[PDB]
Formats: sequence, structure tokens, C-alpha cells
Amino acid sequence: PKPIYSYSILIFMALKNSKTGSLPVSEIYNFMTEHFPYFKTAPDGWKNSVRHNLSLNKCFEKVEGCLWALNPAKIDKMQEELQKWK
Ligand SMILES: [K+]
Repeated sequence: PKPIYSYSILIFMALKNSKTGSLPVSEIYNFMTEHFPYFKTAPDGWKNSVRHNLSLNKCFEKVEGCLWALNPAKIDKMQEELQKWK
């Protein structure tokens, strides 16, 4: 049962559910496997898809196993994208 969601939306859920708005890459996996059981048995490559969407989407920024944080300037746009698909 694939989630009716994009990878950027799923990453946005994991990061906005963080108290600091930032998580390491391993925590994003744990969030997706916990809240969406499809990824527990999904074929390999979705973990690589998460790292691609982190680098490609401007909403996620690398802080300087690192951490990925939400860009406050892109939260309103990603939120509106979240609501459309809820
Ligand atoms: K990025």
C-alpha cells in the first residue's frame, strides 16, 4: 500500500514533527517506517530517494550523519502542499 504522498511531503512531515525542525537522515527513515508501514517492506531505493529529495528540494537545508533542517522561508509553501494531499 504505497502512500498517497510525495517524498518531499513525507520528509516535510518528519522534520516538522521534530522539536527543532531538524533531524538526521536516520530519523527520517524511522519516521517514515513508523507512520507509513509501506516502507518497512518497500523495495530498496526509497532511502536513496529520500537523500535525493533532501538535496534537490530547497525546503530542506543542510546544517553545518548530519542534520537536515526546514527552511523557514519555504514552510508556508510546503504546508499548503501538505494540506492539498491530506
Ligand atoms: K537542498
